[PDB]
Amino acid sequence: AEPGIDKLFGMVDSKYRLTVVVAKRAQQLLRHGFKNTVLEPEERPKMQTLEGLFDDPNAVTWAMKELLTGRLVFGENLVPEDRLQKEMERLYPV
Amino acid sequence: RQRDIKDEVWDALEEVIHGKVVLLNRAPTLHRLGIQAFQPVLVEGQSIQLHPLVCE
Amino acid sequence: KAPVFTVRTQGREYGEFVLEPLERGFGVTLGNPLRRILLSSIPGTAVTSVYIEDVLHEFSTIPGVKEDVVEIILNLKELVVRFLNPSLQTVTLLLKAEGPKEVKARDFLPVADVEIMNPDLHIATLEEGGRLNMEVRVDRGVGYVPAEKHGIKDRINAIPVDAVFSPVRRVAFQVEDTRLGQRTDLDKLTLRIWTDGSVTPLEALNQAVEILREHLTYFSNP
Amino acid sequence: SKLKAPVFTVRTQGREYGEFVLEPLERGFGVTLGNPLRRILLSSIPGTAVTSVYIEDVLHEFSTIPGVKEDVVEIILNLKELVVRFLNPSLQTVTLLLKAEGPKEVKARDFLPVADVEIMNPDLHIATLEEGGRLNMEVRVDRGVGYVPAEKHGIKDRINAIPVDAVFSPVRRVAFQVEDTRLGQRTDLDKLTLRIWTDGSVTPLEALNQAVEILREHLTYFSNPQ
Amino acid sequence: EAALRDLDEEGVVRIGAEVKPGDILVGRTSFKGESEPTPEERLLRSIFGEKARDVKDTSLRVPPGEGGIVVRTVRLRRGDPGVELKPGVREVVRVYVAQKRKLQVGDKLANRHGNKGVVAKILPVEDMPHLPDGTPVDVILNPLGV
Amino acid sequence: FGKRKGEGFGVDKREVEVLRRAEKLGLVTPGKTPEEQLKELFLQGKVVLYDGRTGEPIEGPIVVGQMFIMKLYHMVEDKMHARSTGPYSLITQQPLG
Amino acid sequence: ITQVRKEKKGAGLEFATPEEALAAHERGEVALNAPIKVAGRETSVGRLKYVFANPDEALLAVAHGIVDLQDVVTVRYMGKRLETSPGRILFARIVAEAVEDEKVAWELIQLDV
Amino acid sequence: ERVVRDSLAALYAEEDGEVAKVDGNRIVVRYEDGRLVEYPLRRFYRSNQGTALDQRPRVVVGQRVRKGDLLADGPASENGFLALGQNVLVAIMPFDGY
DNA sequence: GCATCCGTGAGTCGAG
Ligand SMILES: [Mg+2]
Repeated sequence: AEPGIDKLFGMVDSKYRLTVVVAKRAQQLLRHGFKNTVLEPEERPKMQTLEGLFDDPNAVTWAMKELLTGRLVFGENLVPEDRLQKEMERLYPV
Repeated sequence: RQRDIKDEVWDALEEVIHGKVVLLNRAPTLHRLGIQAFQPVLVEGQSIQLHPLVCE
Repeated sequence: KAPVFTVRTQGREYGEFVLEPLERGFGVTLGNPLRRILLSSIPGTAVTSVYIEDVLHEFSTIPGVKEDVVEIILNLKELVVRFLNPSLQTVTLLLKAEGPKEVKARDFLPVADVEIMNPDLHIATLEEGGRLNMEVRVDRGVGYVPAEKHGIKDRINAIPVDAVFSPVRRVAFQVEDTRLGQRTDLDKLTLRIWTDGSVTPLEALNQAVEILREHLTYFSNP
Repeated sequence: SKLKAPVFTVRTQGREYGEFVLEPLERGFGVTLGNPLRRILLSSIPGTAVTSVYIEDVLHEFSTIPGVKEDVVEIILNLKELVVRFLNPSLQTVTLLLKAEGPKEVKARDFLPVADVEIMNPDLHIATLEEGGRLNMEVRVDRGVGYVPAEKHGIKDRINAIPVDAVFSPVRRVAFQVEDTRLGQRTDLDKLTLRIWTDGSVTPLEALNQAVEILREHLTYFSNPQ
Repeated sequence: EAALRDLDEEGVVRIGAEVKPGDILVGRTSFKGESEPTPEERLLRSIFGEKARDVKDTSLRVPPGEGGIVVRTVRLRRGDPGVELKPGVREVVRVYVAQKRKLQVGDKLANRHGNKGVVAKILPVEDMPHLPDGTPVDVILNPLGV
Repeated sequence: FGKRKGEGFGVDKREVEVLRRAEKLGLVTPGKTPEEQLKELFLQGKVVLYDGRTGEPIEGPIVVGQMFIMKLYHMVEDKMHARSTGPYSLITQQPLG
Repeated sequence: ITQVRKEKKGAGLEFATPEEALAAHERGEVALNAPIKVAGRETSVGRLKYVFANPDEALLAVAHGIVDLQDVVTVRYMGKRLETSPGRILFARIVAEAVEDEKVAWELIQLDV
Repeated sequence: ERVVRDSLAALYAEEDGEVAKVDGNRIVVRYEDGRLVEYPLRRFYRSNQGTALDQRPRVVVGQRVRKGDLLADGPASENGFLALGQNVLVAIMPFDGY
């Protein structure tokens, strides 16, 4: 299973809303290069290589992990799309 | 060219699929459980390994 | 290459030990012997026989004490005793008390070089007028010897007890496949050891590996 | 109460077979010692095998030689059965030459003899030849461990050389008996007997010793915790 | 030359050569069609000074997951003794490639009684259940099948 | 078994345990000798079998014998396939089959 | 592993003293798992002969071949004195450790079947 | 046996005779008639299904053969008996869910 | 209201 899946389903009125939130967040992480993350250095998802532990490349894993913390806010009509995209491009340029 | 494939390629592939899942499907797909998602584990050899509990 | 040994420990009573990578198959080659050894040949101390004053046998019931003789001998089985004298092969512990009191392992009269690891181990509950006078024999041994197999008696009316020598309470091991570069067939050995606290999981392991190594020297001279 | 080092007996028939007794042993040590050795013996004992073959006038394994009854496939299958002992332990590779013809049945003994190399089964049939049939080949033999398929090693000394599957292990079979024993005071003691067959390139005994060394060496790995 | 190594003078892979996916079995050139070199192609071509060849590479290669040893070739050309090819066909080449197939995971086994199954695990001899005389079993069939 | 007896070996310690569990299964007649019982099992086509991993036996006696088995024409080598992108179809532009 | 033996050698003999039962057993009069009456109640030789302090001991006994997983016995688990096989104890443990909750684990399992 | 026979895979001797030559490629037999018959052998020939059809000599030079005796084995036959698989030592028991 | 005609359906994936 995915870690804390039960809690995640707990967080939402519809499992599909969970899925959407996770997907969108992952898109955000990818777009802004993970530098917009709400995770602290010790919470950063890791990945085993020959070299060593590097940041987990998988943005969805990240997204769900972030969601568990409660640092993230989700819902409908929070902010106009313009404002969101642009404020994020100001806060974390690409 | 298959002979031109170094091992670092494979190591990279392991990095590529990380966290990712793939869909497995058997026919006839009678109900929605005829397709299921699994995080894949790369294996040598040519056949797909399936978990015993999902066979039913 | 040279396999890497790794350790995770909880107190003196539990440990996990990982050894990887190993050539194909070697995971169980090492794992099984060590387990057999760890469950049999590791030196420890057990309660072999017990005498209760008034009591005449195992299934008798003590008046003024709640737990029947059986429950008592069981609690005894749970007694963890540590001989500080490397040459000490056995000891007798005496305990007497009475009245409204709950008897605990600390009530055993202090002896020579002897540690009671679990002083708080309950033995029996005694009520008003309830009397308990008993002597229990603790021997250094290995493995597990049922009562009827050692069959030791210091005195008549003593009841022999199943001897839980092994300080190792449990051993589980698991081998799983591991990849090192191009090699996908390698073995990773995980070994979990539960001790009663007298020895240490790491200690127990090392004693086991040692026993084995030494046993390998038997194929020396015809 | 503590047991003391047991008697170690050895019963050998030539270089092919051996029986190795150890008694007495604490209860259960029959298999505790018996098995890990059997495993190591069956798997990790170095030997020698034919890695590659070059037949004069043969381009690949699916060929057939005029004058010869056996197809190259069956010939390779026979060379697969060749057990060759290296006398000098510093020697890791040999190339045997065989040149034959006329109405004869070629055997392993028809290889041109090499120094520090003994063919344990010279009686081994290789190819049946006929009038005018010429069989001239170079078979490479290597020392190695376990089972390495032609696909893995891909060993060719020359352009038309045919890589061959190498079953290195010199050990043909391993059994171990665990029987009841006593010292009179103690019952339920067990005596252990390792019965070990070999191709002859190494000796049941040599095998055993190598096995033990492997095992102890492995016990070493438990040295440095982390 | 790495790519052409095992090809004889006429372009056909040499008998005995081991071929893997991607390898060329028979070299062949086709004439490039009406060419519309993109401006990018012109600037590039200009930068390197090389000229675009008349012919595309259409050579027959070994398909993915196929290959082996080249055991045979046949070559038929227009206008040589005894051979006539369908109209417009200049020549026809056939390469026979062989492979020695060992049993492997996924392969299918059966007996004459209707017991059929795929090989799921190839065990090293020392893990195989064995008789007291040390003879290991070859195959392990689950009784639940009966 | 005969050869074994002549070669100077008696019933293995483990064969005894398996024989125990066997007579618990009603497979052999109790009180009869170990050889007689092992034979009783052999007549039922069962043998004592040793787990190569542990060295310990299989708790029960097991059916072992020679079976004729064929390798059928269906091999993974032929059947394994995958595609990222590739040939599409004329009218539909959907991937070929 | 969770099945229990039923042996017919005992054949429901009644005893006044457990010691009598045990001696009988060792004489080969009565089988380890046989239903027998001692004192008043119906019991088995194995339960009396073998009484384990904790599950670890039962299983250590099984390891040494003193008993089999399917032999019925007496094990002290979670404060209560149970009559079951080491096997069933092992199952309950499997579940327990699997879900990392021992009390719930105990609730879920049906131990007596 | 009769199956290997009625399907022409194995090669047989026409009349009582004596084997003259034996090769991987061909078998020459001298019959009672005195006439010397040569039998070419199909070697590593591909079939519709891609399986190899080849025959191999089952006799030796100077061997006496009667009419109907086996001179060569088909694909998947052993000394004239139909050989589809192998005889393996099998144990019927579960094994770790594999 | 019933007989009878025509027209439309009748597993999936695979290989080939
Ligand atoms: Mg008892």
